[PDB]
Amino acid sequence: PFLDIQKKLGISLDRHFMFLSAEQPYKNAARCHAFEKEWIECAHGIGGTRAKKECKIEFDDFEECLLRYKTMRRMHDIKKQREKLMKEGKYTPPPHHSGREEPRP
Amino acid sequence: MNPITLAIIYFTIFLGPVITMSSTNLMLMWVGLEFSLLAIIPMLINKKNPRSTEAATKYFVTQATASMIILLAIVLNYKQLGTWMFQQQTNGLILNMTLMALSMKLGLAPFHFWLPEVTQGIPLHMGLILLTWQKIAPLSILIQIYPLLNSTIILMLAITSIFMGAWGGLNQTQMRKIMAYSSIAHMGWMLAILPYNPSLTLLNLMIYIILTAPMFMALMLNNSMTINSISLLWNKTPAMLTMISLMLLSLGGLPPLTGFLPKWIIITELMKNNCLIMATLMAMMALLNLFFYTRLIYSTSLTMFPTNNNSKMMTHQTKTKPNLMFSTLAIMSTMTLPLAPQLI
Amino acid sequence: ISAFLKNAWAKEPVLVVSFSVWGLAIIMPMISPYTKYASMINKATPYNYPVPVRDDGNMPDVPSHPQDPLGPSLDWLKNL
Amino acid sequence: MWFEILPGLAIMGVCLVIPGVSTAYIHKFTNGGKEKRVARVQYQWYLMERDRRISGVNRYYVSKGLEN
Amino acid sequence: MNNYIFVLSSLFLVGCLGLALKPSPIYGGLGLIVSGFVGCLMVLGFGGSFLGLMVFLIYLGGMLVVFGYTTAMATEEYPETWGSNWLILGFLVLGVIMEVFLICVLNYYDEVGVINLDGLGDWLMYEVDDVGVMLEGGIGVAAMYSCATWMMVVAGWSLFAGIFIIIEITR
Amino acid sequence: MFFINILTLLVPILIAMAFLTLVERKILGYMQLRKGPNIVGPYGILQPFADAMKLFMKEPMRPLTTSMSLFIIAPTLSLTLALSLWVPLPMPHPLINLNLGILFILATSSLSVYSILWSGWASNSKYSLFGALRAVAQTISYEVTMAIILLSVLLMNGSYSLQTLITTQEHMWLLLPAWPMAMMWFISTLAETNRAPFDLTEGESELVSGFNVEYAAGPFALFFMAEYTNIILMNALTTIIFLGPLYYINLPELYSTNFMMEALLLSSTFLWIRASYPRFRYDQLMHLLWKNFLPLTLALCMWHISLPIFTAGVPPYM
Amino acid sequence: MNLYTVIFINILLSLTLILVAFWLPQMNLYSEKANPYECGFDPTSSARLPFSMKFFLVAITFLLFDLEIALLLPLPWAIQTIKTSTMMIMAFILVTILSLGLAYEWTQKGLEWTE
Amino acid sequence: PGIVELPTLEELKVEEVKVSSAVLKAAAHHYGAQCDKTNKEFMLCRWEEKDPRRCLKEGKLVNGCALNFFRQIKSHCAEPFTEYWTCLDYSNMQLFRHCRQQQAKFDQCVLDKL
Amino acid sequence: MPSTFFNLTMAFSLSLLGTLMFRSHLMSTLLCLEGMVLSLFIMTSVTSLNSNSMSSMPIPITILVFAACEAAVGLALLVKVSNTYGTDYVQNLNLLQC
Repeated sequence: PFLDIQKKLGISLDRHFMFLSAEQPYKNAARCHAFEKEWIECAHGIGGTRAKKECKIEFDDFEECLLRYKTMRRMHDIKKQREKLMKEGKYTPPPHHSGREEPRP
Repeated sequence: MNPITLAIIYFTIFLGPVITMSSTNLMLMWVGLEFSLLAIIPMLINKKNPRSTEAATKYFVTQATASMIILLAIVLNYKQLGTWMFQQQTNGLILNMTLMALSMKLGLAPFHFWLPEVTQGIPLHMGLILLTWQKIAPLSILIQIYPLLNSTIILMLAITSIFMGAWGGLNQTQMRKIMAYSSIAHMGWMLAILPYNPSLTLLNLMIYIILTAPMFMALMLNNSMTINSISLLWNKTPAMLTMISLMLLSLGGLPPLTGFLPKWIIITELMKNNCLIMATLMAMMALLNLFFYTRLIYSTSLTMFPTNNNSKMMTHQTKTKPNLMFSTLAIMSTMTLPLAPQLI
Repeated sequence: ISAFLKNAWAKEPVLVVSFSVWGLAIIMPMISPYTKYASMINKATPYNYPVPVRDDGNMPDVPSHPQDPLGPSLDWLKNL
Repeated sequence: MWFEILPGLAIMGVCLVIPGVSTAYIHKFTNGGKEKRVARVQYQWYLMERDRRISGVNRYYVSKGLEN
Repeated sequence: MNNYIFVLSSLFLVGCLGLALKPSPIYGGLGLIVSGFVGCLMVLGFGGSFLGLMVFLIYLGGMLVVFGYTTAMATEEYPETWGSNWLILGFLVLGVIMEVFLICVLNYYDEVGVINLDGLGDWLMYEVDDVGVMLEGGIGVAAMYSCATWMMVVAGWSLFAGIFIIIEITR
Repeated sequence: MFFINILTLLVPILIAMAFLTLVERKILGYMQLRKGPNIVGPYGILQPFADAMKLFMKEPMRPLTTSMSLFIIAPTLSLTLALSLWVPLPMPHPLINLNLGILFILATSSLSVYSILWSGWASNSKYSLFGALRAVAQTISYEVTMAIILLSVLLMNGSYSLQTLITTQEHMWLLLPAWPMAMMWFISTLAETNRAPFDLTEGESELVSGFNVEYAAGPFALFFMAEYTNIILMNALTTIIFLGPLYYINLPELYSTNFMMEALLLSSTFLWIRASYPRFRYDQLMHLLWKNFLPLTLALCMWHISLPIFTAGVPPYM
Repeated sequence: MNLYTVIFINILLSLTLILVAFWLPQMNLYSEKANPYECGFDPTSSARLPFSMKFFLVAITFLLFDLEIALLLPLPWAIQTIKTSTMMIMAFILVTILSLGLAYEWTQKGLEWTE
Repeated sequence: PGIVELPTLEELKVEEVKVSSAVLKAAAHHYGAQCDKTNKEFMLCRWEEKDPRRCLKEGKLVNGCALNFFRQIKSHCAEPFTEYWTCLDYSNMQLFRHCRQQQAKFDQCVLDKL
Repeated sequence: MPSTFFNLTMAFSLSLLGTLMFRSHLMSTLLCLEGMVLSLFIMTSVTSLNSNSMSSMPIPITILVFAACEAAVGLALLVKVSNTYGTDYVQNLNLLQC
């Protein structure tokens, strides 16, 4: 920060709930805990300009966990192809996806 | 105002920015800005006249929107990255919206239309705080995120602030608006360099404060708010013309006074990055910033105006108002250039 | 001041009760011995799974089973 | 006389008693000899979804026991 | 019931749009109330009860004061409903139509990534904890009393000092 | 079968409203040394139906100065909220089991205010607006105390669920721990519902039937039955919270019966109070309910925060 | 959907009831019955004019106290934490601060109305 | 880029408990003492190794120990346990407190035997 | 979720457009500010419930607190404006230019 009075005195008024992997009230993990932890543990000691390209894989995995865009694309593609095939009459959905399965437990 | 209320309000004014500095969460940052907002309005509206009501309404309504825009930027960052800090690999639109709202908070052009109005609508104090202390936390936001700002609108806004402050102060007979347009121009000089060694932004800020505070005191000593009122100063308190002159000529940056150091070193660090013609334009409109200061100091120190018959009563009585800090701040301005390497 | 409070118990007894109850709420936690069992009871509640631990071979005080002698005996909560 | 108010009070009381016993018996009738399950936390909902998928019929209130 | 959340969001957009057209503060407060209701409903749809209930309560208690004020200050002889102005009615119709056309446009230039009409309702809750207890909203807010006690003091100071500010502005 | 449950919850509540009107008139009569209705039925058990039918045969008033939309919509909202408030009520097993029932009640009532407050504005007239602003003042007065009272009371229950109070009161009532909170809750239920001495919105001698002076027919009837439904609701809330009846898991109809008894007692108490006292002033109500009730309310909230701790009586989260 | 259903049922009851109230009876409309009451005589002006409110400060502080309620209301969950001292002190501070503000307003005659 | 590995259907085909939740809440306190070793091994693997695919067999041992447990309860103390869980399943939150007398029968049976 | 976040951001933008583009009254501007607050609240709350970040859930209550204080002082300024001019209009506030 501008005036690191917290680091001066060792207190944490606000710098302990800065992100997701940070002390949820009872120990319930937020989603992308692992991804954010890994990104942050890569980007430590480094600052900025070097972390933005030496810790890019981990940030990209985090971004896909949180915003989760490529899985939307993947399922949308699978669904679109399925609808095309069912319209053409090529695909035949099974019982365990039409609503008739043997429940496991 | 009773003392409990003054304690509360001034504590809140002091704690707004202090929360803004000593906070890594952008949301407590926003909280500090809102304390600065809330606590200013009582003392803006203290004298209870239409001018004060208008000033307070304009201030409030302009700052609330900027606050909401900053909160939007913060919430969009939280959605994007799941954190409360503007990292790298944020969206330039988020960062630019933050910059726009912060410029609306400061008073930069083309968001400058409210500052001279509000400043005229309020006493000399509450112009000092508004122009000096309220500028410090909004600047702290930018200083904390300087390698993330786009270096283009940061400079267009600075250039607009320079030009418009110069042109507006060219024709203002009211002093409370001259100070406002000076604020606009100096915030322009700051914001231009803020992506380039932001230590110089704080340098210009400190120099600007040290120049404006004693100037406001000078206006306070006789409640001067006009060229014609400051011109009746060779009779009332004529021992102040020396310092007023040197302070105005430091504000409009002339070399032997320390108010040229920020512009000089800013031009240096801007030519170190091939930002040449922008610095040329800025340096050439700072001259027009100097012109109306020169007109003013003609009017008050070099070409003594007519006075009145009733101004002899002021000579009969005595005064106590100079707070002993006017001297220190006026002399540490105007005479501290040879100590500039210790300032940088 | 005793006379002042005597007057205030007749005129405006609602604020007297209020200040009395405020001071009592602040002072009585300092007095009781039962005040400390509250945090202990809130701690005893197992909302989340007690995750087992690897036997390093150097965990004597840690039990090998639920109903072993070791660990915090919650019999202070019984017959409190 | 004051006992001429008891008719209206009696209709009022017979009408205020029905919303409770009616809800209780409707619950027992649909869910079957059982109070309607409260699911205030996700764990109870998990238990009920489980018991649904155990049944063979999509009903959480058959209570398969030690015949399995 | 898969388009539930999209309908709620669209209704909220329309409430805030009719707000932004600015009829008298009576109908503006009506819009605030309806939009806060819708906000509560979607905050519940995403698994949050307390926050929605509190938006509802706060905005109701606020629009009460807005009614009390606007009867005194922001009142006219003819309070200018949405229908009062043909131009406002036209911009309202045009805004509905424009947002519909915009949604149908961005559902084309990007198959998915900003809006998914095709898969709608499939991406709401994102990894629920199927087995859980002591997990609702309210624990996180009650952390204002433990592990986030600076939010509590700073908020309390805002309210406290706001009282003094009120008295001074009004005096 | 859920719709049959809706019936068994909704139609008897409406008959209860209708006969509460009769009970009000007759009790006020006998307190006033007269016999109320005893003509139209045997002992006047048809006057409510007569009133309803006659009100729905009268021509409604659509004035010229009015805002017809809010005008027609406000009684709708009034009855809808009065009738949705009965939904989570555990008597003992509710129709809709919510985890934040008391917040549902609070928000629903704070929205029920807007019926009065929009009908009064829409009905463009003077006494109408007077009633509206008096409603604003009334709500400003009572809402804070209602919430903090209810907080302090449930601070020994452990949750906002209404059904947990039954187990909180398995061996005792919450009236002996909190009789002061119960007093203030009762009088805030009396300020809510616009019931005498805190009527101040249809104050026939101050205003000429505020917020209903322009309403004639079934709309006015809707406002009427909304009021007389909220009365029974608030008595049901007081007797679920403080006067906790006996659950007895095998005998739940016992809970329902004792609930009936206590609710009738407290409603008859409302009518009694109408008959006995004069009306407050809507500024005196503020002075009362800020300068007497809110100090003691905050003090007792402090007390009820301390009390789970220094007694080791922190309740459970389910 | 149970709750949605209950509310729709109540809604439709109210609307069917209003439909009956309007389209069942007879109508004889004319301008002298559809104009505002004002007790036999005619109004001297419109009701859509300023009604000076004399408890506005009380309204605003009611808003702030509503926020105080919103801050106090998480306590039933705050009590099942392990600390039970920080929450105690912080709730004490919040309530005491609110009471101090109420006392300042009271003494400064903010709860009194603007005559 | 990298394919996800997953087990086959027959790497999950398992003899399931097929047993309800009140029947199970009743015997919870005995299933926590008996069949604790396997359960705690499965927990340690499931939390030490953050992959389900790396612990299927410990889950299968968990299911096996539970089946053995209820087989003991069936061959011994089936009627009192039946009464216990039947009375427990009546409630809406499945409260032990309302059935405190059938606990006695079940516990005395399962104590005098085993 | 992306759909509703888009819609909520567009709602914020509409309320911002509103409070920028003035009309005669000021109360409407304050209401537009309240609408912006509400949309920001819902965005924060939905992000927190999605991510299951119960540590950030104290943020929206703070938003409501400070926004309501903002509304309070705005309404007090409105009281002063009416006491001066009488009619709430923002066109009468045109004497600081001179």
